[PDB]
Amino acid sequence: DSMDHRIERLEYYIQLLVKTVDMDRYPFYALLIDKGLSKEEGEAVMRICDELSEELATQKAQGFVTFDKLLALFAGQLNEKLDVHETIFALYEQGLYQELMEVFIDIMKHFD
Amino acid sequence: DSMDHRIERLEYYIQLLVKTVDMDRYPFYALLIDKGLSKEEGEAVMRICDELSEELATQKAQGFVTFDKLLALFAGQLNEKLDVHETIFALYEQGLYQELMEVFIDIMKHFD
Amino acid sequence: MDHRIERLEYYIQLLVKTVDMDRYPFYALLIDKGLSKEEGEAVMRICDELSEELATQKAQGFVTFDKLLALFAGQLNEKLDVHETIFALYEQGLYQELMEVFIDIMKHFD
Ligand code: NA
Ligand code: NA
Ligand code: NA
Ligand SMILES: [Zn+2]
Ligand SMILES: [Zn+2]
Ligand SMILES: [Zn+2]
Repeated sequence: DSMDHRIERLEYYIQLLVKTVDMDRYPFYALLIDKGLSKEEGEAVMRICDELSEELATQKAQGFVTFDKLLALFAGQLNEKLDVHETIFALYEQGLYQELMEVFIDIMKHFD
Repeated sequence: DSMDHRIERLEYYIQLLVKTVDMDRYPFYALLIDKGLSKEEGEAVMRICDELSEELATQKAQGFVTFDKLLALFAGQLNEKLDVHETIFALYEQGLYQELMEVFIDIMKHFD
Repeated sequence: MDHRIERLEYYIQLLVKTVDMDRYPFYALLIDKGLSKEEGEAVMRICDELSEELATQKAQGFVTFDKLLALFAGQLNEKLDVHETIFALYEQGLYQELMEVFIDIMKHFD
């Protein structure tokens, strides 16, 4: 009964605390919480980044120098609660998947 | 059943995390959590600030230059769990309701 | 109700990763290792008592306190590493006197 009220308060406090996160350091984690992704969803985003980063390294080893298709695949599978640009810049700023993010930022720069 | 224990743990963790908040940037959010205010209570505080800020803007437009009574109204309706001085300084430091807070801080300097 | 709690547990896991480790490594440690409130409090109580024992022995003229670290390692929650906990407590500014004595002892024996 009141266990629900305890949980609501905790939910309110997380909403307050995420507002105190240094956005220059952990914007991606702030994004996950702010957009309400579950653990499964958050992990699914990372797996997409893992696989596309691994595909990028593989293609580079094979002599590929353009990887525009990787961004389209990313955009096509990324959780719809998230914005592509916003997620990429957040991952980038938090220091995650650097190689892949720099490639995505480069591609967006060419087409935006 | 055992859902109580997992919640108790989360409550402990929020208590630890609020202690890690940069008090020069988010003292007001820290105060809400530290004093145990519910979401409804936190929002009620913001609503008082909204209305007194709007009353202040309205009185300034009408030519008033003193607004001492706004602090008495604030102090009389502010949630009992909070200290007037502490709340005002917290709101001020976090950058919220600047106009109203500066007026409140001025009034307090004249009467404290 | 279970799913809401699970999400909060995930968010706490995310938030603890945003903690400034130069300022609150000990609190980050408690959360990261999953200690309950009672466990967290029990750690502080061990530090309280050994800090008090240290102040007491200093007053009596003792100048070596190696045994205090052994007592600490012997009672400290098994979920925590001794070195890691001491450095986290030290860096967060807690039990300064006791931690400096522990760090000194470790330097002599590590
Ligand atoms: Na799709
Ligand atoms: Na009243
Ligand atoms: Na033991
Ligand atoms: Zn893989
Ligand atoms: Zn209004
Ligand atoms: Zn004692």
